[PDB]
Amino acid sequence: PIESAEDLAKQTEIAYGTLDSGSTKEFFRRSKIAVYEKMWSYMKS
Amino acid sequence: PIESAEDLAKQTEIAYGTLDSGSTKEFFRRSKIAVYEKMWSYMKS
Amino acid sequence: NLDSKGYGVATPKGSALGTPVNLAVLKLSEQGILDKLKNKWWYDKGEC
Amino acid sequence: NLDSKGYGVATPKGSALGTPVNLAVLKLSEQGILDKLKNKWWYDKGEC
Amino acid sequence: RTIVVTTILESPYVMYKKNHEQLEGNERYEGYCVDLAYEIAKHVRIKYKLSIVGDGKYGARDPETKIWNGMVGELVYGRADIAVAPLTITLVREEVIDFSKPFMSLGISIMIKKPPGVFSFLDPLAYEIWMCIVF
Repeated sequence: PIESAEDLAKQTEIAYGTLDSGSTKEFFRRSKIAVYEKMWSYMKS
Repeated sequence: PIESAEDLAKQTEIAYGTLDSGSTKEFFRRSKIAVYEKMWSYMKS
Repeated sequence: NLDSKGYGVATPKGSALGTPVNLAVLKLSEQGILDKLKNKWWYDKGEC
Repeated sequence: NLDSKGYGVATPKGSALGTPVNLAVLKLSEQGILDKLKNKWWYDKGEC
Repeated sequence: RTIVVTTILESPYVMYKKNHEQLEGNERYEGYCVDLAYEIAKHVRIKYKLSIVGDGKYGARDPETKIWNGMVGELVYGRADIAVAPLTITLVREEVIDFSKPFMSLGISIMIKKPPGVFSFLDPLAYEIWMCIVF
């Protein structure tokens, strides 16, 4: 069903996450590309 | 079953309605077209 | 559609905000802000 | 379409014909005159 | 100084957030119209206070009482400054309030609930073809 990273941000039924302490969490946290902070704010709360 | 407003106005087993105080209600209230006049009469009655 | 019309931003008659709000609406329309807002809130949030 | 806009009936700024023309356009819109004119001059006259 | 902006609860124009009860002010709401009000108040330098209409109506003139309700009533009687909401431009409203140019097009539409035979083997050819085949 999913074919890109934007599909994850555009939907709600499927959750997603990453490691608590790792480069991926910081990449999502300090990113400034709209989809990336969107999916960061999703899994922040 | 229904494809246009005329089909909705001619039939009787399926009722129709709208908001109490909104632009659609006054659209039907002050319409001078025969089909919309019939629909307004039905909804009022 | 039974007819064609549209939504508007309403201010009281004689208010000083009418012209600035109308120009703001025009600015948003020409910059594509309204289009992207509609795509964000209607199409991008389809769950079906 | 690349954007959405519309045609307007233009008058000089501050002219006394502004509000009456706006109300006339609205009245023609609610009575279906504009839709009827568009059908008459575009579709009913379809030559293909 | 601060400008009150009336509106109405309607998806996807104004929505309560998931944790709205824990939030105060413009952070409670989300939707198309809150973003529209934010952009409008960013263009013309004002500070706004979103305020859902009390009776939850759009606006209509009582035939006998002759008193408006809803957001049109909010604007006419000075209890609001701007109505950033899905408010339709109509002749009866245009004579008591000032409408900007349309920010979204729309129309009246009908909503209904959603909703092969035994001889479906006879389908890939037209009925005239079957008649001509028999002839």
